[PDB]
Amino acid sequence: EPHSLRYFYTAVSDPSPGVPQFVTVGSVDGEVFVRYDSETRKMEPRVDWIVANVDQQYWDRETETSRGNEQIFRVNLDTARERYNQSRGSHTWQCMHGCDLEDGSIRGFQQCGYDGKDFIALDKDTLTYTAADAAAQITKRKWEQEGTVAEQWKNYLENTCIEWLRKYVSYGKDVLERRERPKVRVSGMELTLSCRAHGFYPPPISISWLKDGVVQEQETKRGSTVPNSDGTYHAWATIDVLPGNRDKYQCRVEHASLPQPGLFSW
Amino acid sequence: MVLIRMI
Amino acid sequence: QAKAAPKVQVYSRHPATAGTENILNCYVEGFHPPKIDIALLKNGEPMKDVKYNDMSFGDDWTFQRLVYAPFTPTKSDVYTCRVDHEAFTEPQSFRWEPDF
Repeated sequence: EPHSLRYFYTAVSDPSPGVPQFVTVGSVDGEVFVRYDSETRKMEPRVDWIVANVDQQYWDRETETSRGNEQIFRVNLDTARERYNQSRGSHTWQCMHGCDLEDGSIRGFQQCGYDGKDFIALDKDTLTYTAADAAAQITKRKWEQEGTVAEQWKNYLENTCIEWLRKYVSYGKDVLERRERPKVRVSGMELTLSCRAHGFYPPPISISWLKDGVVQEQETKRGSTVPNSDGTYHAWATIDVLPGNRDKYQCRVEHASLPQPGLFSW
Repeated sequence: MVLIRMI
Repeated sequence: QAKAAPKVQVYSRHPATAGTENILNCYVEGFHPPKIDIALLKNGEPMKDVKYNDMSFGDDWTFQRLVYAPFTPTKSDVYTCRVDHEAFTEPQSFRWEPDF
């Protein structure tokens, strides 16, 4: 059901391995589909469905715009450093924007952060920017005084962003709307029982531990759901139990790919 | 598709 | 807050069968700043053909990255993900539990 389009922009004053001076990543339903950085200087596909569906003009325009954004982000690091009276050093500037389509309604956001703390965010309902502190109030004033900044962002988030998200979902439908069943294995140590689900899609899942059919919530440990390299996901749940109550315990897995919850034993 | 302003 | 420490999970694409080709994953999230070294080690030695996906980040600005490599687990070999980040004082190792 729900879909999202998001762009993540990261600029750093001190690059390091794995961390270019500037990177932009676009994601649809949480999966990266395009990436640009200051070293390749090209917007590049990271999934097949995007290449097979847009023209070379898409790549050229995205590459030109990203080359322009690189410069802006370089300037914004400088401005932020001076607003906070900071010496040269290691700093980060990040911005994220995007839209969600759910049921009939639309959500959109645009927000930036400096050294990992909020700086400024759009309030799309009031067409104002919310400033985290005095430094960010100067930016609030600049963007609100310009007279068109919040309105252009409102337009992009509610219109342009949603229009592209619909096109993306349509291009990727076979990937994005597929269902892949979890492959589940139960293990145990010294007794710690572990129910691990491998390779499911989409990411929502519910793994519960039952003692003779009884949902043991308060005693269930759970990881964060995490991706595999092929765009499928992984999740686990453990239970700390007394050695040799073993027969009693079953793992239940609820997932869209499974018409009925799966039940698994050690 | 990826508005980006100076702060 | 200056910094946020990585939280790390290490896991395989498929349930582990000794002698069967698989993929080892190390997913690292919740960290800031983005500088980080994430290494997949077989018996403490860097594995071949490791790949590092593009980072994402959350509402709270913290970064996430998937690092992975093909591998064929055996009963005896030891697989770890070792992460060095400035919000740790010393690099931290996370052992994959084979669960064969």
